[PDB]
Amino acid sequence: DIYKAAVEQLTEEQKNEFKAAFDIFVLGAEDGSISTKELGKVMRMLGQNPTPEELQEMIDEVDEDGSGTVDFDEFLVMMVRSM
Amino acid sequence: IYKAAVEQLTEEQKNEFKAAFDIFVLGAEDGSISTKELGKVMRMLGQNPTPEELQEMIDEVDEDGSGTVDFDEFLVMMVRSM
Ligand SMILES: CN1CCN(CCCN2c3ccccc3Sc3ccc(C(F)(F)F)cc32)CC1
Ligand SMILES: CN1CCN(CCCN2c3ccccc3Sc3ccc(C(F)(F)F)cc32)CC1
Ligand SMILES: CN1CCN(CCCN2c3ccccc3Sc3ccc(C(F)(F)F)cc32)CC1
Ligand SMILES: CN1CCN(CCCN2c3ccccc3Sc3ccc(C(F)(F)F)cc32)CC1
Ligand SMILES: [Ca+2]
Ligand SMILES: [Ca+2]
Repeated sequence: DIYKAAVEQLTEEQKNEFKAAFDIFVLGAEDGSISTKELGKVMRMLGQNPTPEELQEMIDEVDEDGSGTVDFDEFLVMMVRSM
Repeated sequence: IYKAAVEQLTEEQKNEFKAAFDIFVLGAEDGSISTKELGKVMRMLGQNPTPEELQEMIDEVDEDGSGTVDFDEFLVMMVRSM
């Protein structure tokens, strides 16, 4: 619940910005959630080269429903975790 | 100030930001991020910054007054956004 705090401190504008980013990363996604596939595309689009294992790691750190995918709520937590 | 946070960054993190930097200037006139490239990157990530806001973002870290972001200033931009 340490990160749950920082997400509640985010303004509606900040959340709307992340939603716009989230919305573009899920294009193609079957269920409308970031899967390792989508995450890998965003990262590579940003010049990174992650492995399947590293991608599953990033997702697992915020996968609170155990879906193996990131939904917008878990995504806001991913951003806040950065720092 | 921020120069301290940049000195803390590992060589691996800098190389990661560098890889991002290199993709953001692909086609840059002077090999640096100008408002054109900065807006391009942000639009791609679903944002819609104004010309005035893009200039502010550059200026906040433009320590040489070129109106563009070189890699050194880019690492500040990454860090400064804390
Ligand atoms: C090998 N291993 C691969 C990944 N890197 C960290 C990448 C962090 N990251 C990042 C950093 C600099 C430039 C581009 C990117 S892409 C990216 C996208 C989302 C996230 C997100 F979701 F977290 F916010 C973090 C990152 C660490 C080492
Ligand atoms: C409090 N506030 C919380 C969020 N952080 C910014 C997180 C953004 N982010 C990130 C996080 C950790 C390490 C590297 C990166 S680069 C990066 C690249 C793309 C995205 C992408 F694609 F998602 F947009 C998000 C991020 C700033 C401070
Ligand atoms: C209207 N005005 C538009 C811009 N927003 C801030 C956007 C911050 N940002 C961001 C946040 C969520 C999703 C995508 C992006 S693109 C982006 C790229 C670089 C930076 C960087 F370099 F700064 F770290 C910050 C951002 C503030 C208000
Ligand atoms: C020390 N460490 C330095 C970097 N910051 C994270 C910067 C990530 N970032 C950012 C910063 C502020 C607000 C929003 C965002 S989203 C975002 C999108 C793209 C990039 C970009 F440019 F890479 F593509 C960088 C960022 C976390 C702490
Ligand atoms: Ca999930
Ligand atoms: Ca400059």
